[PDB]
Amino acid sequence: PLTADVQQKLAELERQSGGRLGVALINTADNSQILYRADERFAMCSTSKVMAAAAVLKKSESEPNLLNQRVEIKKSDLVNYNPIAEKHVNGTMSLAELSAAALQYSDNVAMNKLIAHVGGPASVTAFARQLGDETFRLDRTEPTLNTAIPGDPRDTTSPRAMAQTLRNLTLGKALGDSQRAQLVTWMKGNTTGAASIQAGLPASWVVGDKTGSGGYGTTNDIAVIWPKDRAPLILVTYFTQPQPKAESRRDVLASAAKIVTDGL
Repeated sequence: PLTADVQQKLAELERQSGGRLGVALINTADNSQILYRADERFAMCSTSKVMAAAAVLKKSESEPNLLNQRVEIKKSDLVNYNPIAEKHVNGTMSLAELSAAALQYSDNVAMNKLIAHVGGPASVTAFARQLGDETFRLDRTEPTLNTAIPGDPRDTTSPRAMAQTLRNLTLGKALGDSQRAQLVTWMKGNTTGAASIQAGLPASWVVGDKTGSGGYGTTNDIAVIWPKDRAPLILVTYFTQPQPKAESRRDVLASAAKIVTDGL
């Protein structure tokens, strides 16, 4: 935990931001958590790509290769945002190249290839289950899993659920030592995440995160944080709005992060 005014400031942030806000922070220094609306369901949008690349990483631990297995990219595979796979159409990408592209560039084509390889949404969910996450559910594919319609449980998780699941994956032992590091390597290389959580933390703090955008102004970010001379933090910030066509609010997440790391 922290103080009585974090919740007041969070609710202030929420009300003034014109939406709905979910937060879960874990401080590995003392296993204190800050939790705002952290038991309500939020639409993961591209944050779900962490569960995909990680579900594969686990498989690599019982398939001495796998991560180099090449995967065909086809013209019919293409969806709105594919910054990487567009360069290997009629070619191949290994599962590592795909995970890499999905995590660091939010490559929607990549994401679908990850879902495909692990047997579809339900088997990504079953992966979260075996990690002790009984909340995460992935139900659809790129691009539809980002609809983020209010009331709709599909492709949601809770901030508590995902902060803990993320802690296990990136810091704990949900993965092998070398898979864990690899997941950390990919997150730390994310290209897209600067205006979000990271904008709310001391400039000198080191961030590996995955943002997520979607319908209804849904702006999300999930992050592992290594301050110099501290123990690391898990911070999960979900935010969504009422207008179907609202613009993203990356700064609401940064503001969230400044609030829940004040005094650290």
